[PDB]
Amino acid sequence: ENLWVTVYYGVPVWKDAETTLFCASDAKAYDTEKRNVWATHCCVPTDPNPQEIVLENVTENFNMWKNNMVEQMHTDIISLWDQSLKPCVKLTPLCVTLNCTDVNATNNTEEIKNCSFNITTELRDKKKKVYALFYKLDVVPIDDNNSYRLINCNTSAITQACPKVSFEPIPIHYCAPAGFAILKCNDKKFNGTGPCKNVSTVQCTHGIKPVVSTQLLLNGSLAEEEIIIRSENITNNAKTIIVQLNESVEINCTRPNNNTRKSIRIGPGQWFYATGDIIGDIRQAHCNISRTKWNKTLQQVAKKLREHFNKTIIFNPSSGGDLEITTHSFNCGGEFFYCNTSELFNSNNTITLPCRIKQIINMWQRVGQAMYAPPIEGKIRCTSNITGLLLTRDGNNNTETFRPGGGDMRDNWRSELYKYKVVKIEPLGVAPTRCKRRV
Amino acid sequence: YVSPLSVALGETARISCGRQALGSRAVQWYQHKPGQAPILLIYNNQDRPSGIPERFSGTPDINFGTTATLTISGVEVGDEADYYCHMWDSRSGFSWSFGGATRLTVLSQPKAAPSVTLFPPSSEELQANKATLVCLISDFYPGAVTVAWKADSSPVKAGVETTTPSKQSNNKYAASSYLSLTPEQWKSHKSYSCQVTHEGSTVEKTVAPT
Amino acid sequence: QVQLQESGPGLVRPSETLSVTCIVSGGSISNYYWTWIRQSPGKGLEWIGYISDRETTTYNPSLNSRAVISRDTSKNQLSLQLRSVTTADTAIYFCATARRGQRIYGVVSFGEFFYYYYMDVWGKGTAVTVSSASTKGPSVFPLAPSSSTSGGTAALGCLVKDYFPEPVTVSWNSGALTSGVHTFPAVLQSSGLYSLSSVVTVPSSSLGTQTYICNVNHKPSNTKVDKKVEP
Ligand SMILES: *[C@@H]1O[C@H](CO)[C@@H](O[C@@H]2O[C@H](CO)[C@@H](O[C@@H]3O[C@H](CO[C@H]4O[C@H](CO)[C@@H](O)[C@H](O[C@H]5O[C@H](CO)[C@@H](O)[C@H](O)[C@@H]5O)[C@@H]4O)[C@@H](O)[C@H](O[C@H]4O[C@H](CO)[C@@H](O)[C@H](O)[C@@H]4O)[C@@H]3O)[C@H](O)[C@H]2NC(C)=O)[C@H](O)[C@H]1NC(C)=O
Ligand SMILES: *[C@@H]1O[C@H](CO)[C@@H](O[C@@H]2O[C@H](CO)[C@@H](O[C@@H]3O[C@H](CO)[C@@H](O)[C@H](O[C@H]4O[C@H](CO)[C@@H](O)[C@H](O)[C@@H]4O)[C@@H]3O)[C@H](O)[C@H]2NC(C)=O)[C@H](O)[C@H]1NC(C)=O
Ligand SMILES: *[C@@H]1O[C@H](CO)[C@@H](O[C@@H]2O[C@H](CO)[C@@H](O)[C@H](O)[C@H]2NC(C)=O)[C@H](O)[C@H]1NC(C)=O
Ligand SMILES: *[C@@H]1O[C@H](CO)[C@@H](O)[C@H](O)[C@H]1NC(C)=O
Ligand SMILES: *[C@@H]1O[C@H](CO)[C@@H](O)[C@H](O)[C@H]1NC(C)=O
Ligand SMILES: *[C@@H]1O[C@H](CO)[C@@H](O)[C@H](O)[C@H]1NC(C)=O
Repeated sequence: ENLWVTVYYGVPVWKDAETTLFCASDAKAYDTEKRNVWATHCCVPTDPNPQEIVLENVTENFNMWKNNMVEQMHTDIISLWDQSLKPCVKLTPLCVTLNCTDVNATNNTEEIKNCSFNITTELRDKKKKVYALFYKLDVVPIDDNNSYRLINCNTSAITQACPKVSFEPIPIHYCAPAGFAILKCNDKKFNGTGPCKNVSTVQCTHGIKPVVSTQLLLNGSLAEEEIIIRSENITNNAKTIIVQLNESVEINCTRPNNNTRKSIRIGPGQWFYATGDIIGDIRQAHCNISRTKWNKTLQQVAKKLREHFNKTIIFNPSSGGDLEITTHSFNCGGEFFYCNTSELFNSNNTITLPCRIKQIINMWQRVGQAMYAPPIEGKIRCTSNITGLLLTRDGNNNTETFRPGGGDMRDNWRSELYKYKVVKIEPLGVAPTRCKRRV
Repeated sequence: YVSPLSVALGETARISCGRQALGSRAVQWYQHKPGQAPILLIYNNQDRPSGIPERFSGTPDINFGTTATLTISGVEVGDEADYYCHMWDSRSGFSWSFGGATRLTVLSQPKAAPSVTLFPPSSEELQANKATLVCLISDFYPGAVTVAWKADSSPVKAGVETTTPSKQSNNKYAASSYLSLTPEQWKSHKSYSCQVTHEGSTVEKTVAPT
Repeated sequence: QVQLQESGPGLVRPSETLSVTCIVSGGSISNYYWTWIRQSPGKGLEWIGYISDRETTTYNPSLNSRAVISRDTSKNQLSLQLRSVTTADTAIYFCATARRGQRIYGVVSFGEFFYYYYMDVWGKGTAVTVSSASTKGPSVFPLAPSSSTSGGTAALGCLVKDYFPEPVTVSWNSGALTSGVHTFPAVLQSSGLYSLSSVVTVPSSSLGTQTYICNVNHKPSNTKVDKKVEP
């Protein structure tokens, strides 16, 4: 009848917490070309084989939209970009007035422009007149077309990305420190939030590739069985809508232009990499997706969209935001593409999208430091898997209209961090047993 | 203006196109004899119209960087003509002018001695109170001759009119020389002679008043 | 299957309208494109302008101010007018059927193609001189046989004395005798008048009398001259 508290250390008890997670990446070689921005100078190597422990009988409530792993990755990716750009060459003296003319082509439109300008030499007193090509997006006319400056120069400073650091996303595993753990939802038809019946724990996540992308998502993971529609609040038009496909549509993006790199020295060790003259034909960049596969994909999307709103479901192009939100922006082989997706959202004869290129870029809505993407030698060609979408409502219950949007980059981290959650262990438990210590 | 090309007889020849392209291209190649109608040999870089022989051919642009060359195999006397390379590329605009002419010349042709025929002034010309001695030179190669006229021993050097050699359907050259005189001057001298020097050799024909 | 035939004046005064006409026999003039090219002496040949099957013209930027090309529908014939001609416009004017090909190097929707024209069938060509000087008829004097080489062969001919302008066409017995004929190039005399000779090598057995007549024709002067030759 006499019960006494008895201390148990190492009980499986946890509470929801937020702590500083760290990078982990599988030991990849990178010998001839190395030091990509996400691996960095040093990231911790993963376990030879990570253990996933199924937690029997556990039901845990998840929330992808109030997840802290997302906010941490976002601030990690931003900080990492600044650490890579810091030692690289800054093109503040490239803000001289530019003498520009159109590039030679058949008279049907001209984006590309051949620009002559004075630039500072390696000697302080001496100046050199050089020419370089720039895309119409990178430049704006100071007064007339006779001469032009770079778009950034009025707003903010610019820095060239070092030619050694690659923009290729690699698998990154986010790990929790000791005394914490990550809970993985194993549930197949898992909604964004709510309880997950089948849960497991891990010390580190799966290999997430940090793919910077707009509108449609690239190289993600595919939702098993039926396609899942995720949203913070379905009735609120202001919050975006993550889609995750089950069958991957594939996308083929190329810049046919056989560009040339022109190393012009702007300086003691400072090497600006301009675009030399293009070799061969003038063909603008584009992306192909299969009309049969897309129309089937967009079909199935409308079916699972009617599970919520349920009624006419229409698709229209992007009508709001900057040039970087409105087009399907992404990176391919170094160059930054900006694809007109008005063909896709207007509901093998492959649908072709007009893609424009920009070298001066401010990603994550960054105001201040602009980045010059150095020109890539030769023809570019990449082939990607389109795994998800980012949609948005116009803001009724008569007809619904879904336009694509990329209002926040966090959505891309959310699309792979939906299934994970951080908790701290609380290993002290006290409970009554018929046991007393020596008096 | 024209650029000269020299090729041995029977040997294959390659004709370089001026103004080589900046992008993908569909050149034409036109054979043009002086005074006669031009005949296109190649219309698209590889393709020839029906009736053009298999000797002539042009370079396709399967991989960019290749240069447009008209290749003639088994070069013969008849191939000697002007060649124009019409250039069309993706970068440059409407190509109005044809290429600079290429004067093909066929070396090591057989030399032919000149067949001279000196005619005295006709009776009806003398009736019109004029006289012209007509020295006609046919079937000679190379087409390069110097005509000197002679009254007896003395050279005339006055009223002499001579055509530069022009090719005929034999692929040899043909030239004619005209010496204008008064009927009284024709009669005054004993005989008149047309000396035609072809290379080292010199052929002379003599005609006198009857 | 198509034959072109240029007809024209031969001579035109400076500061006038040059006209030439190209008779097509093989097919319809509204199926293929047509074009004019000229070969002025001492210069490379010049593409001057073309006319479509749809009746839409395009002219070379140098001569666009002065040129007009037309297509007659009833007659299979196309004309070229050229206003305010000068000494420079002197040339051999060829007409030719042009073919529009399109060369595509990328995607059609984007553009990435260019049209090119090539002239498969040419006409013979019509010579046109531009000069203030008047037309002159040729004087035809017969060149007698010398009675010339060892038998069989002997040589006779016809002299075509000073005329203007080029060309003169010479035949023998109204084109009955073709063997041995050789019409020489004309000489431009200091007078400013061209003179040629046409000769026939005939056997001394055939002379005579076979009654050899040379038929001279000068189209600018409108003078057809037939002349007998005899020892
Ligand atoms: C997850 O949550 C579930 C549900 O809450 C938990 O499942 C329950 O587990 C407990 C044990 O922790 C079970 O209670 C025990 O039941 C056994 C079963 O009886 C045996 O006899 C029968 C043979 O005729 C047969 O019904 C049983 O067969 C099952 O079990 C076998 C194991 O051999 C398994 O292979 C099969 O899949 C079958 O399903 C079995 O043979 C009973 O024997 C136990 O009594 C013994 O142990 C207790 C102390 O533990 C002791 O006091 C007794 O004296 C005796 O020695 C005991 O009653 C219960 O059956 C399960 N299900 C419920 C409640 O619905 C489980 O704990 C959680 N899982 C995990 C992994 O955490
Ligand atoms: C994504 O996944 C899950 C799918 O279930 C879902 O989680 C929960 O959904 C419901 C509806 O959005 C929320 O709670 C409900 O709210 C409605 C409206 O007020 C009530 O009618 C519901 O009452 C039921 O439950 C009662 C429990 O006592 C019972 O009496 C009876 O069964 C009632 O029908 C209920 O209160 C709930 O807030 C969410 N979220 C969580 C974390 O549970 C989620 O909504 C799906 N969609 C989205 C956009 O996330
Ligand atoms: C979620 O549940 C699934 C199936 O119930 C489990 O997948 C198995 O994982 C083990 C490794 O422990 C493998 O040997 C099996 O091959 C897997 N099953 C199948 C059907 O492939 C797992 O417990 C959970 N999922 C994950 C991704 O670990
Ligand atoms: C470059 O500087 C020179 C003087 O060194 C000047 O003449 C020229 O105008 C400048 N270039 C342009 C495009 O203005
Ligand atoms: C530079 O700018 C001037 C206008 O002041 C223009 O006339 C000139 O053509 C330009 N030069 C070059 C080489 O583009
Ligand atoms: C969800 O949506 C409506 C707006 O349509 C809003 O009134 C409600 O408060 C929202 N709730 C949450 C949790 O976002």
